[PDB]
Amino acid sequence: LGNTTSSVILTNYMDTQYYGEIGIGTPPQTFKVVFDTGSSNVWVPSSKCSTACVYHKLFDASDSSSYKHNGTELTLRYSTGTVSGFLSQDIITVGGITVTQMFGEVTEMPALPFMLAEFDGVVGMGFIEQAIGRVTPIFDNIISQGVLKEDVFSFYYNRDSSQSLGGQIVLGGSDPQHYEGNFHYINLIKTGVWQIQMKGVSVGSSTLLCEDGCLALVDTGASYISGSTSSIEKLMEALGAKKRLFDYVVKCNEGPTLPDISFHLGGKEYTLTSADYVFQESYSSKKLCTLAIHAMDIPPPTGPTWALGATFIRKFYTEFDRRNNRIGFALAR
Ligand SMILES: C[C@@H](O)CN1CC2=C(C1)c1ccccc1Nc1ccccc12
Ligand SMILES: *[C@@H]1O[C@H](CO)[C@@H](O)[C@H](O)[C@H]1NC(C)=O
Repeated sequence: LGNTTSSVILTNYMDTQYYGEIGIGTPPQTFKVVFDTGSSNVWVPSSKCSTACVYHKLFDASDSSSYKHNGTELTLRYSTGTVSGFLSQDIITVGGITVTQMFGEVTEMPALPFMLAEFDGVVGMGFIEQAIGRVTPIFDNIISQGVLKEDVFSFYYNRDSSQSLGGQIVLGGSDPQHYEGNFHYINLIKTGVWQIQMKGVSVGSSTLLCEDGCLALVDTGASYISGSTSSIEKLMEALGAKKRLFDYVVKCNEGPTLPDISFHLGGKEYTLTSADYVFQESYSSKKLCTLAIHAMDIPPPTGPTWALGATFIRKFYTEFDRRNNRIGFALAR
């Protein structure tokens, strides 16, 4: 019956990491995961893990009655780091939906960057076209069940605060308690990737970048808004922000006066004020404040592209429509 509309509560770790809980096996073994529209594979650390594994929950296949062996070796390369392991199959529970899934048991999890990760693994919300080993993604297997009210999933990311809700993922629809107004939809360029066409990025009331059009990957697993090194250099010059490591900074006192950043997607302009992209941790003229925007040279086929991560998602509640191959945005509350 197509009437299921399940949700997973997320935890906000310092506006950079948003993770929820999944259960693997019989009885269920729980894991903190990132739900990533940028990738299409499910992976958690394995009990068979020989640097970062000490700090994370490990999947023990020998404690699962529903486990089915596979063992195909697998390497999952990310913009942040790389993991390796082998494939396994078991039952996975995501907010009351149970699915037989092929996932990766990770045996190579480096302390850089995974020691910094508050989550154990990743649940890829991408398409099979981007899946490593051509492994069927979890959302495709939920679709096949015919339980969902709609072949959609939504993301709400809150601003860090207090016993408030860090975020929420809705499988089968959207939560109108978390958005204002109505959704505006933009069709995907092509199926296989959660990427839409962008028609310009403007600083203030004038179009500075992406004048001849560019790409925007709507990435739930990205912490920040990102662009090509060249684009981010031009943007940061316009903002009067200076480079300090892989971070861009402004003097904390100058933060509240930085201009609005606008992304032209579909029919409209999606605007971020300085309060949306500056980590305003002080207001002193002596201290330096971090911007939630950075350079990221995404390699082909996906890149060169901009990526609208948690910085964007916090402002705009996002709906990912698999039935219509489109992305919807509405102002978040
Ligand atoms: C939660 C989401 O909004 C942002 N996340 C995604 C993510 C982050 C931060 C990260 C944090 C600390 C260390 C490493 C990583 N790298 C990594 C690798 C693979 C897949 C996802 C990640
Ligand atoms: C693992 O799963 C893949 C799925 O394509 C299958 O082709 C392969 O034969 C399986 N391997 C084992 C050892 O079960």
